[PDB]
Amino acid sequence: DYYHATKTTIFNALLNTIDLSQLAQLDLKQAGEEIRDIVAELVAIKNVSMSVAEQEHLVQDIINDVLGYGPLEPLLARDDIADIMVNGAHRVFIEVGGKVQLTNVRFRDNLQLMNICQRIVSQVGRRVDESSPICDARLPDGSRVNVIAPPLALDGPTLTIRKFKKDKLTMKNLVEFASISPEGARVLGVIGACRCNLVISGGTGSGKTTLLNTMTAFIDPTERVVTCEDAAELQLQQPHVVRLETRPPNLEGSGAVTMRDLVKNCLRMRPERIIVGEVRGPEAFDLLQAMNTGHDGSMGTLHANSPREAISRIESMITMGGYGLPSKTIKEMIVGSVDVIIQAARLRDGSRRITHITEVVGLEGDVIVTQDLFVYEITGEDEHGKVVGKHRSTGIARPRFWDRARYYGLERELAEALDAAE
Amino acid sequence: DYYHATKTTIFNALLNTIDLSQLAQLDLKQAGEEIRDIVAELVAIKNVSMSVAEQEHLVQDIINDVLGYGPLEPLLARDDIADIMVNGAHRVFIEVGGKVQLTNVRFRDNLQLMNICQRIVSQVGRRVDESSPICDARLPDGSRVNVIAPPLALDGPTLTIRKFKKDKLTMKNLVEFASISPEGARVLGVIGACRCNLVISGGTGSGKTTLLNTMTAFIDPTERVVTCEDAAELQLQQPHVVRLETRPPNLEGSGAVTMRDLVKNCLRMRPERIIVGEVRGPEAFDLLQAMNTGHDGSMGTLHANSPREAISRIESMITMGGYGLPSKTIKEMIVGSVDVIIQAARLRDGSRRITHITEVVGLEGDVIVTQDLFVYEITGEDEHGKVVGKHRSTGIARPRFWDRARYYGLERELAEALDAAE
Amino acid sequence: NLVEFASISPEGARVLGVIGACRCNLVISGGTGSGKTTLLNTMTAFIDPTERVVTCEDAAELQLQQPHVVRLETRPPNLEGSGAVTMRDLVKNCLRMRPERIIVGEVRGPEAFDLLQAMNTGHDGSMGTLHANSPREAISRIESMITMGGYGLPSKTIKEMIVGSVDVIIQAARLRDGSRRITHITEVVGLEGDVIVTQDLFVYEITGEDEHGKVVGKHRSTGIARPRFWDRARYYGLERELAEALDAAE
Ligand SMILES: Nc1ncnc2c1ncn2[C@@H]1O[C@H](COP(=O)(O)OP(=O)(O)OP(=O)(O)O)[C@@H](O)[C@H]1O
Ligand SMILES: Nc1ncnc2c1ncn2[C@@H]1O[C@H](COP(=O)(O)OP(=O)(O)O)[C@@H](O)[C@H]1O
Ligand SMILES: Nc1ncnc2c1ncn2[C@@H]1O[C@H](COP(=O)(O)OP(=O)(O)O)[C@@H](O)[C@H]1O
Ligand SMILES: [Mg+2]
Ligand SMILES: [Mg+2]
Ligand SMILES: [Mg+2]
Repeated sequence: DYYHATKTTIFNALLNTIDLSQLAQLDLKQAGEEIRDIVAELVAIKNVSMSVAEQEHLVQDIINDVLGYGPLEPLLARDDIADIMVNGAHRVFIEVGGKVQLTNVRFRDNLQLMNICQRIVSQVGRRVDESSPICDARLPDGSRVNVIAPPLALDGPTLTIRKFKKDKLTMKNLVEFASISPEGARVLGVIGACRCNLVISGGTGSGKTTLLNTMTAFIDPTERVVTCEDAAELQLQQPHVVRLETRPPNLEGSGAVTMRDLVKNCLRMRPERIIVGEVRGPEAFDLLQAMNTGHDGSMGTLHANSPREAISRIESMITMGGYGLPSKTIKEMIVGSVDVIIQAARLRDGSRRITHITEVVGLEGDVIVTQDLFVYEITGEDEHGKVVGKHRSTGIARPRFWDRARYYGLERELAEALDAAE
Repeated sequence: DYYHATKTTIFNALLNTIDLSQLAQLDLKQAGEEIRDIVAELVAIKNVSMSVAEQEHLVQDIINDVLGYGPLEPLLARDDIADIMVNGAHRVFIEVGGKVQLTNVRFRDNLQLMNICQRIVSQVGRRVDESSPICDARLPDGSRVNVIAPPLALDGPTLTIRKFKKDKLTMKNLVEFASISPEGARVLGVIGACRCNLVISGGTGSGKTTLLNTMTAFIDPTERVVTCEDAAELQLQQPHVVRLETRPPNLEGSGAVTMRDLVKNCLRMRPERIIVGEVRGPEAFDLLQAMNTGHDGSMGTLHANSPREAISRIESMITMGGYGLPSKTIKEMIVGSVDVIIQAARLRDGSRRITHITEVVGLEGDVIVTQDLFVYEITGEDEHGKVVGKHRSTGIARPRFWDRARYYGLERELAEALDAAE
Repeated sequence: NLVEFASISPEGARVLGVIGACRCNLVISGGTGSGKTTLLNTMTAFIDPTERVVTCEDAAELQLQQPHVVRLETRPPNLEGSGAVTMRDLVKNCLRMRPERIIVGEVRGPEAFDLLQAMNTGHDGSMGTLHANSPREAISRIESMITMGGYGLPSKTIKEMIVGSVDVIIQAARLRDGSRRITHITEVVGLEGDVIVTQDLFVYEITGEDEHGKVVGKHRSTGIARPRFWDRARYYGLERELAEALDAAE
């Protein structure tokens, strides 16, 4: 259509007609209004039979390309979308109703896509380029974006976006999805109420954050919880909750406040619980402190595929913190601090389930001893292809945290659930 | 030679007529359009007897030396040659028909060759010199260039070009070469379509990558595929494929993006199948994770002579990377993740055979149990062939992956091929 | 010349030729001055001329006869501690030059690991020189070097890798009277636990000294009918020579 040619011609000229440094210092509406005059002037020269609505659409497209996120803006806005995949300048896919399908949109050039990705990542403050070719981030709106640079992606820089979900799941939803048997839900309720230190371990996309949210839903409302995340993904209904959020290095690369700083400050604002949005770095150390140095009941979420692996990664993180503690000391601290290690994993069929509810019970010489209260045994593959399994207790009638249950009167509930779940 | 002598005489005058640095000052991508006239106009400026037929060849050679890649040009241009290899200004070998062969072509001097290689690599943007004698790059043409500088290669500058084979063997070709019997071909087809996890073991140059490509040929077009190759070798026809390639560490030991660093990201961009060009280290772990963390149907390739060798080697690779997982856990992960292992070997006769198609069923005593389905049996040795060509199905009705085959509706072909294998 | 100096019996020479042609991952071992470099050069003289061989030598010593050899030499940290192209980097690059055999001049440290990978990952027929007094001591040194590489490799993993990659070890020693002899031709046979089991196809046995003080000894075979690498010989049709040599040794 003549509209596309007119837009291309106007763009090829307005670049040298409007100074970028002037619009760069204005909000989206201000920049669009300023560029409206430039678009009108361009239309005046070599004018075409374009309607006012066509001019407005062209101005919106110019704003999206120069300042927005290019041909994605029409799609990103749409709510029907679940995921957006690009994997090349000339191809873009969308997930609708659980089915991926091609789209009619595309970028002018893979360099346009590259700079669009750079803009999107910069919105979080990270950098993607030939020296830093891979960038994963979670946007403030909550959607996740992963981009990879040409030096690795032979087909040009590749981009993927997964849009933030409006509604979170609750323990009832997990029970109905069979991610955890109802007795497992009861035991989780006991563990959450009884202020047992929690490390929800899992793998990528394995539902860790959802478990953390559902568990924190069990906290006594009176307690002063201090959420601490890299992004605003936790929603707590408790009345007294303080939500923090780290800030990464920006521009020159200063003003950053890492998770460790936030936790170390949390220690000095008398929080009943600390709920770390995710543990990746030395903060684990400062988190493990205040799991036992008061603030009992703090929770964290961690990326590991097995409770043994989770403990190993905690030890590795603490060691990398530079505190130079002996490995024996680190193991002792872990044993003394961590009480429960829930593990959420995704199975072959794609469903997500809580494979282990492990409980750290002691340190034997060199190895931490872990006794599992709930374990998920996979029977096999159903007729329909969906993996099928059953949760079962280990028969423990008095887990380590039993004492804490006695503190809150939940001893009977725990005893009932433990034996009834087998 | 008369032609070479005349060309050298003409070039001696041309270099003065058009300064050597003059072309560099001009746009090298289009400066040749000028020098071509200089040689064309008043051809034989030295008044050297020649003919138009030979004059055209002389002018083309002069242009190639001045602008092109000199004597290397036909080699690159010709399609018959897969690999070019230069050990110095004197000796240059090519690869054709699967065999190496010396060639009559040679360069005038080491400085000429060094300039040629510097130009060829710089076209990608990298630089090779005494400061950085080593150099590795991938050209836009789909080729890999490795260059070593004289300060290291005592014989002189060393160069190796590995071109991307345009035509990969189709499955019909493999059937024709008796590599796999038609029943084996159908079993492979069902396995590929049935979204079974593959590990294509093979011997040195036993055709692993070609087998992997012909296997990918079976993927449903709608499924997202994220190809992660050490070196671009695969060629997929699916509409929705994504190609990734690692980067070796710079000579300073920086900028490296190892395989695991790629597959870990592959986990995060919603793939349907992850395909690893060659699993050769701790990256295997991550792949196996993605093998069972959903994404079922991923296919990686490994170097080994027997399926048992391949699986033991995979355990070894997993235990690297400092992950420190128990061997029992590694075996459990492997049995739960991998489904089918295919072993292909190059026989003494010079041909290649898909020697094994086997299935993993479990440990049954901490020793992974491999149940072969298709075996290549050598009834004996031909006096001059030493090859028989017998592919036999072990029977074994209802292989472990039978249920998935039924789910996808390929049960008919699986039964028809596994049975009536001969 | 080596046969003339009785350093190896003709049967030993034939077995060595079999190993060289049969693409067995060799590791020449021997004390300093044992001529191990000379032995390595002679062994390379047996490689098939078509095969492409890349020579990564810390200092130029080898002189191959084949027509398709690429010679490489390391660099010291000339640039004030920088610019050091260590042997390990050279081998890592050689892995990307599609060579048939990688002939390391001498293995002194981390470069061993990658070399082993070369043997395990396609480049069969690779060779190398190691400074050692006994084949077992040589294997221990190789494991130690791999560990020194800094890779977080459990000792069991390194032992298994050595088992699966190496195929032959040749021991060359300078004897008391200043002569050179080849003492052992062993073949790593597997990891049967926490220790690497080893076979010995060819051995040298001393008996005493002559009237002039010269040590007296002779070579013999262990009678192993089929060495581990026997299958490789089948690949290149070297069964007959291997059997004949291992049988005629005694
Ligand atoms: N048990 C479950 N059943 C069904 N859907 C689930 C279940 N658990 C999680 N989900 C869905 O899967 C996604 C879970 O993502 P979640 O935020 O938990 O990931 P994460 O572990 O925080 O991720 P990452 O490790 O990549 O940062 C959401 O879409 C959630 O709706
Ligand atoms: N089954 C086969 N029969 C005949 N030739 C084959 C077969 N498989 C591979 N080849 C040839 O061997 C060459 C190497 O194959 P490829 O798999 O790319 O390397 P590698 O064997 O090292 O993985 C290819 O160019 C191909 O033509
Ligand atoms: N079998 C042998 N008999 C006699 N002299 C030998 C023998 N092997 C090596 N030499 C002599 O030893 C010298 C150095 O040996 P060399 O290969 O440098 O050992 P290394 O590599 O351990 O230093 C050579 O110059 C050679 O003349
Ligand atoms: Mg999360
Ligand atoms: Mg290959
Ligand atoms: Mg020496």
